[PDB]
Amino acid sequence: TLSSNPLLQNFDFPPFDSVDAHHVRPGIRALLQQLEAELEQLEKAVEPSWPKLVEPLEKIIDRLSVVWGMINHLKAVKDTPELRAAIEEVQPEKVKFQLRLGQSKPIYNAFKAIRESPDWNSLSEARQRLVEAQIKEAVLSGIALEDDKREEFNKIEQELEKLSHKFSENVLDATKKFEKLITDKKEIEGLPPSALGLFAQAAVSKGHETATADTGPWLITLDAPSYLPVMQHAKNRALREEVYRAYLSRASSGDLDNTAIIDQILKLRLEKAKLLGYRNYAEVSMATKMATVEKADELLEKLRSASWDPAVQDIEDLKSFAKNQGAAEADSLTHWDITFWSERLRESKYDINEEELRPYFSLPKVMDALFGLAKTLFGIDVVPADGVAPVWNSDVRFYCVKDSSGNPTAYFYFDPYSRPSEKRDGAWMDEVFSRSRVMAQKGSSVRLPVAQMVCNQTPPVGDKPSLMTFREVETVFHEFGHALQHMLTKEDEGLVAGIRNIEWDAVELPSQFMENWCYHRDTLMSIAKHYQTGETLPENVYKKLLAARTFRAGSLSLRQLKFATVDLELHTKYMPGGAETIYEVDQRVSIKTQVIPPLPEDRFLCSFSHIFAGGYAAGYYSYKWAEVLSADAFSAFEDAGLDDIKAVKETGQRFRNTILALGGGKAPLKVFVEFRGREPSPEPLLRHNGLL
Ligand SMILES: [Cl-]
Ligand SMILES: [Zn+2]
Repeated sequence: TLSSNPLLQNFDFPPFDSVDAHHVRPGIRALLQQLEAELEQLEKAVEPSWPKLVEPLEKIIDRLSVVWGMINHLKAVKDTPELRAAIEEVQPEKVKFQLRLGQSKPIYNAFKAIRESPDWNSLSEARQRLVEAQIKEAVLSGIALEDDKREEFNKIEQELEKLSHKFSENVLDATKKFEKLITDKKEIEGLPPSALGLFAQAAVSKGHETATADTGPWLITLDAPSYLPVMQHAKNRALREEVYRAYLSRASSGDLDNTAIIDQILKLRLEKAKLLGYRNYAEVSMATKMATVEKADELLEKLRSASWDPAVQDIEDLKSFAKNQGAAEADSLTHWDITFWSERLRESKYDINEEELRPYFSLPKVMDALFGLAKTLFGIDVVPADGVAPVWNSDVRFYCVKDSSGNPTAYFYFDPYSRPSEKRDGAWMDEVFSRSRVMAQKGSSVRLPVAQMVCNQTPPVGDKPSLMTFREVETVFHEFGHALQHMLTKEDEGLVAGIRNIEWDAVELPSQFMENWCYHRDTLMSIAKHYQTGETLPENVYKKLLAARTFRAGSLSLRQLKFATVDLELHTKYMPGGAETIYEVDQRVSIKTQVIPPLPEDRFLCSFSHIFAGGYAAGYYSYKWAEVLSADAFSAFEDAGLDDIKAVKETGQRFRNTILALGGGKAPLKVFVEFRGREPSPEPLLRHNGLL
């Protein structure tokens, strides 16, 4: 009877129209039995050959991926509580099997044998990348350690996970300990209607039955949706100072302090690095990155240098502006004022009325322009293919991406319109199938890749089309660039195709790339035509759009560089338990990266959850790294001449055949240099943001 389950079928496109929640529990449990059985069959027959290792392994990997991705996609677009319940129940079993599969010593040893064979030197670059990936994944999880040190390793990992939770609880507890009840209406000046509703119902929840946004008893807290409005809008400088000092000192001292827990984490990370043979934990992280410690250190310093003079200007802009507005805070601005005064200056000079911007951005026009841009640049025709694949909502479109010669390269689904009953908000790209030699049906040489695009516009009603914000357009462009790398991959080795096996810090290249075209004049002014007037976007809106992009770039850059730099400092060159302390790192890096010096009491590290509780340890640089790559990749088109459409096609064709084509079967610095002609520069990024 499992025979009838859609998830267990051999399908050509996933059965999105026909899977219900009651199939999930039986089908995922059944699939996991099949795959567990097929893994054991694999392990009994392993040889260091493609047909006896990598091809069997891909088949397991791929089927779990495709099916799990199907049902998990249905949860984001066709959500029911029965479906959530079913997925949250089988998810642990799934992940236990994933763990099992990677821990396979027969498979590890077989890959190791591939690596050590003479045959290695005949293997293709992509196959070598694949093998090295499997080895490196296994090794860095400890599999290569001998049993005593594997136990030490596992004990280190376990204590680290404990410490990371204790870190996170200390921040969360220190965040929620602050409660400030305002009763005087004068003290609550400036705060928006939303914030006042929040703080009033925050007061109601703590007993103040009558509390109202208007009337008062407003309870202010240090959590994000309370903290942000206070720093941006509370005219009350005392309340701004209050909430600032509290926030920058969560977990700074007391029974709730993280300062020793940090040092513990950093010590155990060093023990982990040394068992794996690396000097420091940054070296371990960088073992799977495009960057290196030295190159990341180099880049971040380059950015910090160029960003600094802009950042001091940004402060003088505020002191100037607040003098104009007559505040006694001017000439005396410090931390709790900056967020506020920035917003005030925003509102004055750089502000764009998004209701008189929406009429110009109509969804069907936007998507046409996007697909036409993709034809111009990359040589592909996006063509309606509605009815080839089954669908979960009548509005979901299905497109074939055809190459220059008329053959399909890839297919994608598009789900445009918001359904807040059943559908997650926002926009995303997701993967349906990867491109694969192995997973091709008989007669075909490759299975073609398949992708999801999703967004969340209000559907068209009457005269009015689905209008978009500029930011929504920007996000659809970004997400289409992930989709394009997934779909226009030419790599047939399927564990390494698409975006698979692209080093984290390089993954956001094609996507951050595609956003640049939204600020490109001629592209934007082709899109931006008023749905009723016909008229292009007014030229003063365009100029303001651009002005807004660059606004506090130097201050912004420096803030990100604080985090990126302290993260590498702490994991590179700090000795835990040694001469210098955590706070001397905190202050020493803050001098280099923060124009107004920290107050004492400011302990930003004790709240820096990203690197102590989350997964960005020795990885926070990654944000700015990918930003550098994408800006620079765009400057190839700037150099070629953005108005010479032959030059844009030539440069785009080469992008198509590098960044988008090669997947993870070539190291990213090699792929980037193959496109760009040289190694990456921060100049373009700095120039586009106005810092050089
Ligand atoms: Cl992103
Ligand atoms: Zn992205």
